[PDB]
Amino acid sequence: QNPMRDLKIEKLVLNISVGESGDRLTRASKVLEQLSGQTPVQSKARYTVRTFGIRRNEKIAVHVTVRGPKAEEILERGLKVKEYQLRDRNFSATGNFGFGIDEHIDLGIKYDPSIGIFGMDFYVVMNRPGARVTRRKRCKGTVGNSHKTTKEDTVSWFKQKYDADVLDK
Amino acid sequence: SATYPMQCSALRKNGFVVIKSRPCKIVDMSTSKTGKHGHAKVHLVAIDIFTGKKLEDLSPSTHNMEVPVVKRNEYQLLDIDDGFLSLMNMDGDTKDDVKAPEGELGDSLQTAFDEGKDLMVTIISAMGEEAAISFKEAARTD
Amino acid sequence: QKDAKSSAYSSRFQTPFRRRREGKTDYYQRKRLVTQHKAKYNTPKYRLVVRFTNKDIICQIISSTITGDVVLAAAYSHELPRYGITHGLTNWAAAYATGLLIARRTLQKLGLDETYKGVEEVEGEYELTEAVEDGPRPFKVFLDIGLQRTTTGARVFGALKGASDGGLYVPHSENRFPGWDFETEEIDPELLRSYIFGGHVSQYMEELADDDEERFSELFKGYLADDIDADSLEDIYTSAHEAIRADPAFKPTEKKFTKEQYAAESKKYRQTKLSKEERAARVAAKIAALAGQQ
Amino acid sequence: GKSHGYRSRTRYMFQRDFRKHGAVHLSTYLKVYKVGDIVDIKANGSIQKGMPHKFYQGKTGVVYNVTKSSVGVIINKMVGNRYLEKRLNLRVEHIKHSKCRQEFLERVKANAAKRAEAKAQGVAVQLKRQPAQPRESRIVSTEGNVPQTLAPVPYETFI
Amino acid sequence: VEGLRRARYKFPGQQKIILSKKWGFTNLDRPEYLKKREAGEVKDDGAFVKFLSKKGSLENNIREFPEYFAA
RNA sequence: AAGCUCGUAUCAGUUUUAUGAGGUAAAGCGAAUGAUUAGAGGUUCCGGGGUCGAAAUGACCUUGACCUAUUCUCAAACUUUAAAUAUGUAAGAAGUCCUUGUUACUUAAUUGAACGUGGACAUUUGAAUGAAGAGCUUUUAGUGGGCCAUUUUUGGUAAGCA
RNA sequence: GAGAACAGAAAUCUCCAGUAGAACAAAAGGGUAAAAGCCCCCUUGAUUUUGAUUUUCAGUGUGAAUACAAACCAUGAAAGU
RNA sequence: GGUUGCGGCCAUAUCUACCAGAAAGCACCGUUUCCCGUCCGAUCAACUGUAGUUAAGCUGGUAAGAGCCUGACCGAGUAGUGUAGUGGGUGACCAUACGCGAAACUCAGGUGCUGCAAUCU
RNA sequence: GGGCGUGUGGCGUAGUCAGCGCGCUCCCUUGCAUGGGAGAGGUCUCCGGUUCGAUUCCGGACUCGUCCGCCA
Repeated sequence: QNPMRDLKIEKLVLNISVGESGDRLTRASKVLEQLSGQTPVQSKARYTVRTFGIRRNEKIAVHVTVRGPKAEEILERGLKVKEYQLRDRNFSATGNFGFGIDEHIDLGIKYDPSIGIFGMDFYVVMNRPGARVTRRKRCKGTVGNSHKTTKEDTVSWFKQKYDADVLDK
Repeated sequence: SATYPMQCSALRKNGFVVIKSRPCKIVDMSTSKTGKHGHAKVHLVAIDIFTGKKLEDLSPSTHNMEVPVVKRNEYQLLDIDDGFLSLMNMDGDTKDDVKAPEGELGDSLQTAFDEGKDLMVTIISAMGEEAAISFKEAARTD
Repeated sequence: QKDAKSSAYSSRFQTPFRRRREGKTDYYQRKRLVTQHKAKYNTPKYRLVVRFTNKDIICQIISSTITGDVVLAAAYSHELPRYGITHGLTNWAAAYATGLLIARRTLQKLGLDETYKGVEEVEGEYELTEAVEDGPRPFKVFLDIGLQRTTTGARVFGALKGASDGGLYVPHSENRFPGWDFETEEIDPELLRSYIFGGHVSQYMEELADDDEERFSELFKGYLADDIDADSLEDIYTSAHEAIRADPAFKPTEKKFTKEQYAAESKKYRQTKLSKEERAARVAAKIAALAGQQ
Repeated sequence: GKSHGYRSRTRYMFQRDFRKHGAVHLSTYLKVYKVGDIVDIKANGSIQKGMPHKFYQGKTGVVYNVTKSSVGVIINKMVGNRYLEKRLNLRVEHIKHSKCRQEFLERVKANAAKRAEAKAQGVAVQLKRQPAQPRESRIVSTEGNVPQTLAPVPYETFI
Repeated sequence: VEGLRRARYKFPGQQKIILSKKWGFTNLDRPEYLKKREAGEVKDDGAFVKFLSKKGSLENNIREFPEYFAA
């Protein structure tokens, strides 16, 4: 039935794609670092694209992963930025959900003229207890079908907790 | 090695050859049969890259001719003083050993450096002697 | 509709080995362990297999035959109450005591125990069981840590240290023991001795009992139930060590029942297969049910 | 030009097989070879070290040397109009014991057992093998087996 | 038969015109296909026909081919 | 050609028995790779053409893709499978079994490895057939343009062609 | 395949399926999934001394390769390599 | 007979969708002082066995299940092939004699066995 | 019949796995002479493959210009 079927936030990953290396990248990394409380990780570019102007391996994006109640707090701040309204398209078939926001001023960092303005992508990964079965090195296994997270369960949880409503489209 | 052998028929136009111990660049190749029974002979007309003289040699087609190694290298000017260019390599290396060009290329380069363009110089190496052939201007990264 | 596998896929699929499918054996490591120099013809190669489950430490001495692996002697951590260790059956010192127990047990049953007494007075120094002259060589054994991560401070090396001080000749270097400084390539013996005698749990016991008492009631509850304070665990480790060096003889349990007595209940509880005739009756009833126009 | 390399024409010979690729099982490493054993040679394409040449695939030889990870085997190779002796150093993944030899040794020990038990009576042991003799007289009955008459069948298209 | 006989002139070698014992482009005989199609165990496709087998899952065998199980 | 050491064998362009190895012939494509014919059912934030539509991530047909279940035909440089003919080894005395000597090798260890001492097993001594002697050595001639037939097969329209 | 501001066919992040349909310097064919692939750490065994063996083969040479012996090293917890 | 540790053969063991699991054991699970490693104690490291749970992993069962395995006088002595003829046929090719002998297909059955040590109502 | 070279904005062409100059069209500046800056302009002959990426590396095809096609 429901002894330990309770959904929880596995992680919150915050992604910023400035698109080109240098001073921006450092400013976006500083914004991510002060928001998370952790140092962020920059991610290299896989392939050279001319139209974007990117080449291989210049650390073109910066992202951070936060777990636990701190991640829950930043998700609360993101949802009150989004006014607790999310599209049905935002949720995925696996049960994970994300949204994208513009500027950290709405998050309330306040503005420095040097640092500029950078928007963010918030993504929440949802799992039940017992997810260690896939992650552990010894006796790695696949999770059973009933215990899997799904879109209907995650939208029901998102309606019940955070007292939010989903948009029909 | 500095130079490597090749066959006359393996040679073709706009390639480098050694004629009378000079690095030369071919402008003309022509093969004519020696006798009806015999093999064709290759007549080669080439221009020395450094001096501009016209040198020709005819050989059997199966004969092997000497071929130099020619490297073209890209540098930025620093100064033109006393007829010796001072150049600057990528990673910041600097050479002053190159003598300035003495012709209309040298005159145009001198006027361009006097009126202050950023000049991109192509210098070639072949068989231990060094010279500058052409210059452009950097359209970006001003 | 999405998670569908074709018959061509399931026909061309090659399964791995069963232990690899279960995720319990690294066969790349197993080949390098159990193979022998062929000029040593039928000489067995012996593995100290150390495995860590929750609530247990498993130590075995295992050689390999074609029909299967063969165990000389095994020593678990749940028989440490016989030697006086009741709490912390998976800590680093429990791994040490289990290694010491399996070492003393193997040298006793091989008869190599009156010689090669091992490290009687333990101090935390790094040394190996050297060969005594004009006599038999010490028993040589190699670790099998399995899929477990090699890490400076891991308790597979505590099991190694216990087995090495028990008199086994196990080849090892000292750079994975706790107390190994990385920048100065030397081993600190007093921290390793503190870990052998349980210093890392007793120091935590003190530094948590002085300030946070609800945690001191949540964990270490059995220590208060058996009135074990912080300093006495050192001497109960010492008494456990001398009890092991007294008798590792391994009296087994009395099993409370018989094999067929357990088998009767478990055979009653296990589910059985459906035979061909009743399967045919089942599918005939199904045809008469849904396809029989309800 | 022509091409005769060391592993020329070895495509299907050194393919692995269907659905038994991957690492090799531990019985080949746990098997024990002694000097004088008779072994079959079949190369394993997964192991590139200690490989035999393509001539010796499916050849049977005698162990003369045992080293750390390999075995020295003696083969007789027909060169011209005589056989030459060839010594091969092969890793143990490419060899296995010949089963005909152990069958013959089983025949030797059972044969010695028969001779030993029948020596106590002297009953003309007759220890040599004999081939398939012609089958002797018998009487076949028609009780429930009356003969059925058959005839050739006429021609039809059958398409 | 006359169409195939006219077509045979365009080919080298020798060809035969044989009236087959099968039903159409299938591989069963005429009475075999008749006694199969009187039951519902055949079901038409675009030009060909799919047949029932005693193997497989009963749910799929009942969503397809309903008239044979309507016994 | 000269022989030499021996006297029925440490033989055999052969079969049987036991045991290997192979990827050709065949077969297969509702099996992988690749080629390929025809409809059927679906997918359009997810195609293109028309017609109806103010327009519409509109509609209705049609045509293309992709998927699903089928269907017709193929492969020297494709393959799950897989012959026939050829092909390796064994069918003992230089063997088997029992006991215990050597070592500087090897083992935790007289543990094992190799070579041994002493003892037991003989004419059905280890399948068939035949043996015309078996084994060994030296020296030297001529030759080093070939061609034809059956079967397999390559290039070529083919050839008394290559 | 399903998602996430700018961001779309292709920028970065997340999950699921995925027997290799990728990659392994190059031609092609084999081989490889807790790897032989990708990333990281430490190194120089790409060292010394002469023998034996396999392929081509006259059982000559050359090239390439295989398994050891005697040293001296690298790496790892170690077996080993 | 169940479970664990180490295995052998490496799908009769895999895959898809459901159902069940007494006891014990595994497992998920609680914690960050210490060793250690991460952007992130998620993995890894360490501590407790305490706060809990069979929901998942795992094991077993079910399915005219996919796959895989075995057998057949099922196809079929068919295809192919060794040997032979002053056999047929213009040829292409094909019969016969003495021999060897497939694959697809069809049908029937099956869906892990087992070694060492420990432990269990 | 065979072999070689050839195609890049109007032209000259260069090239790393599309640049200038002179043309064109505007604007600005200053003669004796000018010069500068903007733009519009290139499926790199075409089509594929390879490669992160191809003017560049390869294959095939088209056009054009050459050179051989001899002894009897």
